[PDB]
Amino acid sequence: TITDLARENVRNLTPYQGDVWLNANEYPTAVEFQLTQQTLNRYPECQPKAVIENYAQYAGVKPEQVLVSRGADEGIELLIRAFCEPGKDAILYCPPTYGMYSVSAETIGVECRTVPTLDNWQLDLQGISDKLDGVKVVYVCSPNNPTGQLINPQDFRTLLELTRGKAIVVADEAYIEFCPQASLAGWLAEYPHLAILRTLSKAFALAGLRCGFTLANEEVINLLMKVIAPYPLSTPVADIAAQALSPQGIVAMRERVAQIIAEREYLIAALKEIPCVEQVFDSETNYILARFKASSAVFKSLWDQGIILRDQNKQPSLSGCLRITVGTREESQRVIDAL
Amino acid sequence: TITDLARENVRNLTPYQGDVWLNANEYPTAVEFQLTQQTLNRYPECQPKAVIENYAQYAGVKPEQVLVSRGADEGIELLIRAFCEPGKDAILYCPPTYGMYSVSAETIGVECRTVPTLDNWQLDLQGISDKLDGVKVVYVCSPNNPTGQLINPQDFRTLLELTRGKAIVVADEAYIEFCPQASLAGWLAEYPHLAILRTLSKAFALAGLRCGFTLANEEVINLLMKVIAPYPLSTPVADIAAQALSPQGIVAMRERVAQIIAEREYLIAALKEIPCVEQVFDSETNYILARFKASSAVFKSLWDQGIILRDQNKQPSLSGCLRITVGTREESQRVIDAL
Ligand SMILES: Cc1ncc(COP(=O)(O)O)c(CN[C@H](COP(=O)(O)O)Cc2c[nH]cn2)c1O
Ligand SMILES: Cc1ncc(COP(=O)(O)O)c(CN[C@H](COP(=O)(O)O)Cc2c[nH]cn2)c1O
Repeated sequence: TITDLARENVRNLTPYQGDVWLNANEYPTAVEFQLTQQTLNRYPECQPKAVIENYAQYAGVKPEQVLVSRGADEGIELLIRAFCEPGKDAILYCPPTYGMYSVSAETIGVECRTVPTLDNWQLDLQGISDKLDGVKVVYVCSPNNPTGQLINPQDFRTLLELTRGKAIVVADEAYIEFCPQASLAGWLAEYPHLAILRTLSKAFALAGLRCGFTLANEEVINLLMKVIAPYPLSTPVADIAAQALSPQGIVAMRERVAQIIAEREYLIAALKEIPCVEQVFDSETNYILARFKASSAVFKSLWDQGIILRDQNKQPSLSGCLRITVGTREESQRVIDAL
Repeated sequence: TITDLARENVRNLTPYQGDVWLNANEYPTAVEFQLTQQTLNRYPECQPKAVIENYAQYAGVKPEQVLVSRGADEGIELLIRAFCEPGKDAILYCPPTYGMYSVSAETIGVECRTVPTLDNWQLDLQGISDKLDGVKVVYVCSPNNPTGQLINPQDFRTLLELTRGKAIVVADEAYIEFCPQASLAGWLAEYPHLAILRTLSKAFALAGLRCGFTLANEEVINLLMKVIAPYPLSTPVADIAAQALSPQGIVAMRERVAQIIAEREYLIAALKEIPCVEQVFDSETNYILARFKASSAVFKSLWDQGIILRDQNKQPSLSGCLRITVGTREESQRVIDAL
């Protein structure tokens, strides 16, 4: 059959998996943009100059240290495509974390080496140290998804020393806008093998744009340029993204972050008071992890009411946990009341 | 160095390569669209229902036989990602043809098997027959880029019989809007291993949208779904594409094709009269291949005047040839006068 012609790994593959939507870490409200460049008949630039410069300014890096792609999801893939030789090289991640690291590698055909984090979700530096042989890329989400906490800077120094001249360390900063001070963007000067993933999908409130970035040293960006599609970004996206990255746009973004942090603090306080809520974990992001008694029963009940959360009950060490995206005060009340 | 960590194939890799732009087969004039869906904060559907249904209607296929991607360029990559096992399987194309077939395979790490076409750019069926061992995907551009002619249907039947239960045959119909009658979309019923690439980049005049499609049998589309990025299309693109694919939009498209065919016929007639023009090849597309005496001298001279063409002097059997995209009457005159 046609299926018999497909690659084995593709044949046997784990495909990525009135109501309130608090399940995908998206900003709760739509920010409106309108096209300004009516030049759709022509092919766009590979890397739109306006987008790259506005973002370098914002991130505080040089334009030659930025690469724009279709979301950080593409950034994850590109790194594996340029550095990992399928069948020979490996990827290394630390669960429970973002699922696309393993999906991309499994789709491409690269080995996944896993070293679960410690009980407080911090890095198991000795274990990582023990499994670095044959690893080309290490992914670390900080702040982590789904747990919500930052990785100790001291441990990040250790990981970078361990991988020097052996692997690329990628810090996934998809939610870094919520705790700006914690960004590793300033470490690029000290570490050549450091890469950072950014996105406009969360704090920026532009998930539907599919626009992300990779911050790295020129040598790494240059290698990534050789594996990326010729015109990865559409003109309507590059147009709206440069608009969102204008000074006034950066100011509006910061105001959305502020409003989310305030709503997050309210939500955490209110949930601690709840009986079925055994534990609410602190977060430096736009989502909250919480352990419930009979979480599946609660998940279902809310689901049946039109309140959509993200079950994490199957993730390593997250049994009983549900991830709640922070939305509006009205949506927070709905969850509280429903709980 | 960082470079030493990159894959060998990536290290040694061929990276894709007042004035008049007649060099990229883009429609000469911009057709204006405006966003209608202000929902950018949320993630879009993996495969926008409106885009898929409007295109299935247009192409005359079932929605389950369509897959939308970031241009036909992504369609080329996906097929290799799902069917070719790097280091083990091969791809087969027939030069001189579109360059992305070999670039994608070389980037991914898959072998390229080449069987040059015959002197009239038709398929060398005996040669293909001789090199099918270990090939999973065969690409055939029809009408071909850069030559402009259609592949004999009789020979396509032969290729499909040769590959039955051995490989996927992909017909690249990027320029099929110029010769609709010649589409193989109706053969899907007879051949399970047949895949067709479509795009909105040429006749549709929407290259800046980066929107393409893959027509195939449900079983093939289902396999492709397992290797594609979770949200391959942005909301602004899916919005403008469904607009362009509305009945009235299909009517406007056909009017652009008509205007290009008329301008193409004028351009061919006028160039035959020119001294340095040794031969002008017939085309069923929006570009014309022509052999010039001292083509590089002519290419440069025009280039220095602000008239940008596409040199093909390096392609197998195309020495002396330059590809001219059909634009407006004013642009045709510029080339004629300048010649
Ligand atoms: C930790 C982390 N890293 C990267 C991304 C990618 O976002 P882009 O939109 O820029 O590609 C995300 C975002 N991931 C989410 C939400 O988390 P989850 O519920 O899947 O764990 C949305 C998404 C995009 N592709 C798959 N899922 C991120 O959280
Ligand atoms: C024969 C053929 N097949 C596919 C495509 C892809 O178009 P998408 O925009 O839908 O990805 C093209 C278009 N290719 C061109 C122009 O031809 P050339 O001058 O490169 O030979 C533009 C392009 C897009 N990516 C690389 N080049 C096509 O001609």
